[PDB]
Amino acid sequence: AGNAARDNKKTRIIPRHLQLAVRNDEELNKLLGRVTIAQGGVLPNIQSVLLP
Amino acid sequence: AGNAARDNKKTRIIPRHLQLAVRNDEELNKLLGRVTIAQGGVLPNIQSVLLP
Amino acid sequence: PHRYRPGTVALREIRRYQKSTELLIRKLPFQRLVREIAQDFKTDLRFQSSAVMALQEASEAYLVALFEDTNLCAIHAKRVTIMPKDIQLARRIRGE
Amino acid sequence: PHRYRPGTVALREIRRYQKSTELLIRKLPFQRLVREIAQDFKTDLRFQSSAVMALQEASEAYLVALFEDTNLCAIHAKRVTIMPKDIQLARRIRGE
Amino acid sequence: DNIQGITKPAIRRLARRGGVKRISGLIYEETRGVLKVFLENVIRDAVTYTEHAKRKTVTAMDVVYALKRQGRTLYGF
DNA sequence: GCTCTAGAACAGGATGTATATATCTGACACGTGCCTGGAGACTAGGGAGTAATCCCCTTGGCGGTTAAAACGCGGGGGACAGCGCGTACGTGCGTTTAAGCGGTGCTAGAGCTGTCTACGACCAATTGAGCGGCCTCGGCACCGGGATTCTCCAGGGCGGCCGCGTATAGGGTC
DNA sequence: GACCCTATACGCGGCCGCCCTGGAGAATCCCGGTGCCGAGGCCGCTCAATTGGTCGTAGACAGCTCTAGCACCGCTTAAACGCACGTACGCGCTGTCCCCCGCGTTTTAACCGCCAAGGGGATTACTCCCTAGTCTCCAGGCACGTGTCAGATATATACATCCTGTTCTAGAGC
Repeated sequence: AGNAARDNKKTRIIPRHLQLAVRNDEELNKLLGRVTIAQGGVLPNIQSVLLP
Repeated sequence: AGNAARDNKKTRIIPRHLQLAVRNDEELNKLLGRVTIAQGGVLPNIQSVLLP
Repeated sequence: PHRYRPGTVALREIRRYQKSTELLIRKLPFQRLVREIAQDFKTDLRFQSSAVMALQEASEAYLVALFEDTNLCAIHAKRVTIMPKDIQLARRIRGE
Repeated sequence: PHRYRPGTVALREIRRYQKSTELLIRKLPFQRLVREIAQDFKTDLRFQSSAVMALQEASEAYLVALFEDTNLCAIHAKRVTIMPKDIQLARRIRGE
Repeated sequence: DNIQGITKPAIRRLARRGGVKRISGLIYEETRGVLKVFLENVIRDAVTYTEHAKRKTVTAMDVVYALKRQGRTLYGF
């Protein structure tokens, strides 16, 4: 989460940062797969066929 | 399961009859959705587009 | 009448709503719908604000995940527009 | 010689393998695969026959359900064949 | 070599039980791979269960608990 | 008007699933021989119920303001298929081939038996920081200003297809 | 047998759709400036733990033993894997008219600010009836024996569908 905040430059850990940290690590992704994180959103992933 | 065995022209309950009884009725299938029955198989259903 | 392409603003909104974590369904209609659904179970039932909040967060997360699954079904079917058959397929795959 | 159209033998196989609950996967190759997988975690590891049976039943039911979801995705994509992308989509929706 | 020990007609029969009319030729390897992944997960869970009990043979019983803890409970054992 | 090609539907033969015994090993379940486990009944004190505030907090009522949803509107996008195709499985085979099953050990191992040492909530008692509350402070929310770039119109380079010039082999003629 | 005319394919020039490039409106990121409310730090203070010995014990443990899984012995018949012909289709392109998206406008209800206010979650004083534990045992319950009838494997024969053969009638040709 601190690394994700560093990529975002905020000095405070946000639930978005925690969600990004959880869903970015693969092991944490399979461990916390059926788990909802409030005020976290999702990763900004776009398919290649959707992009022009 | 005994009803399914009656439709199977036999009077002894064997686990395929139990699986058919579980999957045929809605509430028991929903209760046992994540439940696997050994020696049970699946429902004998064919999709509409598969039939000629 | 400068007009953007029908599908560039879509991607821009996708990026905006994926980067931001602000909630999408307004709180009052969701609260009213929750009360309508719960009035068939318990007569004169009260909902605290945090309960409705948590229910809203869970509902938007479930809808968002289902929307990613239906979008993946759409691209899998060589398609861009999602259709209710995608939602039915996604529900039936997880057995809902 | 007599010739059968592509599909009626497939439908007959579907019917005859859905009425009966025989063991489709042979005992010896599945047992050998189980021993090969387990030998990387623990050396000199034994498997009783009923354990192999149970694991084979669970694997066969899981693969049958996965193939059902794969065929479901194929019909959703207006396709009769089942492709590895269909399995990937079914596993992704199922979170596997 | 036991990964290829399972047969293409076995996979065909498995798809027939799943109500599939026809099977593409390049899906056999993918089915073998996902079967290997599933068996690896279940066998890892069963190996941990067996090692916890100071046991050197994987009984059927901790296998069905390993499957049930994964949301794939097994009946009849 | 006479002769004759070709499409169309039952007629019988081939093959498939299915009923009917024929039978045969095979475990279902009663009988029995025990057998261990809660039923009956004190002992009683620990958790639940009742209340009893208690507050507290969520529902409703005055609006104000404004981000957003509903209203069609307009041009671009593209979802649902028909054709040719070729290409990758479906469906047959002869051949492997390796899987299904059974008798005889055999000791790895899982309990199993009776035996042996260490081990954790409590017998009673703090105590040292967890947490409620208050003081302080700082960093992203908010408001604009500005830069960078996203990206839709309305002009410049580039290669495939068609028409024409021309070399060349085949046929007509003396 | 040699000369001239003619059809055919190869090489070359021209054109147009395809593939790009700037101008500018606008979405998004960095920054100047402020703030205020949420986060970090401090004052009491109040609630769970651990050291000083504990004891019945959950676990641990050497000898044993008892049912059985792995290794390979010939195979035996369900089978699988290598190959050839063909008809089901996957998926690039196809025209288009219906379906979805993007600014404009209005309106429409959501978010917000403050307060009554009445039903509802929390815990303290006290009580109760219902629940853990223990003594004895008997009728419900677990494990071994065994008759046989439900089920499993199988041959033969009947009803049902696919198919190839054939007869008939309609329509083109002379």
